Amino acid sequence: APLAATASKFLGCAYGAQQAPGFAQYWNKLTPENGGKWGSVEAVRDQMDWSTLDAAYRFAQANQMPFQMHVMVWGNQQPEWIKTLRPAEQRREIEQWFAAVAQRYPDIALLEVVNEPLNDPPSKADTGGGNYLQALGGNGDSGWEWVLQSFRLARRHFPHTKLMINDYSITSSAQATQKYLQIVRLLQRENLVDAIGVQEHAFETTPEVAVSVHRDNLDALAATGLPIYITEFDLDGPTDAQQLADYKRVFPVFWEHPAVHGITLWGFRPGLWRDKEAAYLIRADGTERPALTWLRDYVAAHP
Ligand SMILES: [Ca+2]
Repeated sequence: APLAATASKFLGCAYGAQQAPGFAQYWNKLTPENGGKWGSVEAVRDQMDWSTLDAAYRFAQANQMPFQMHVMVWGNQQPEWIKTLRPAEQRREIEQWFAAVAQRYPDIALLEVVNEPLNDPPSKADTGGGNYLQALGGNGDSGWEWVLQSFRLARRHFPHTKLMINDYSITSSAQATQKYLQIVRLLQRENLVDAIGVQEHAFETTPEVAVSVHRDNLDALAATGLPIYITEFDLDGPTDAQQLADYKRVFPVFWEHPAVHGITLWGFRPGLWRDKEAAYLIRADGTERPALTWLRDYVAAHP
């Protein structure tokens, strides 16, 4: 049985080939790690490779776990062919991408419309950069026109789907939280956003900023009345002990927050994004690390 089986909020994980073994025995919600990024689906213009995204969606439905679509608009892993197209043609391609996802996947629990607006807008012309910011109106009058246009498109094409914004390095500072909330404020003028996501990777939760500051900033995000999701949680494990200590220090602050409606770990087996930093909770030999032993007991004790 998954760790959060009897909890009031989900505990999910990034799903993909290396995260697949025993997945449903641990987690009760998923996000496709890479297959839902536009560059993964439409690497070649007007031919859609849905295989990896289908795999994640099929698995989620078969195990009756909520599916978070990751991700519609982002500044990495976007198609290469779109970069040099005129803004009018880029926009038509974006709209087609939105309509295609909406048609194929009607049971999306949370649609991540824009990821990393404060950190990685689709304004670069490098590998996977997209370079389509101006197709969505660029900064515009508010400074975040492109975000507004992305969520407007999401509302139009996904009329019954919960819409989420996602970003990193938010709760680590009041200034970043206030910046992020300006975007949320602009979105709420047209009631365009339903959920607030913060990634909370290991680099976001280091101890030089106290967890109480993270909690205060969670309160600030919660003041919007919108549900909060922790979307891409990981903690490094150069030693088992450091990982265990960090899990004890950091995880409860997010898990116990009343506005947090779910946490998704960004992988749990080797091959996850922060493999080099040993953020995995299960070793190469299949054995559970002390942080995971603790996590199961902690989650069971906190429904
Ligand atoms: Ca197309």
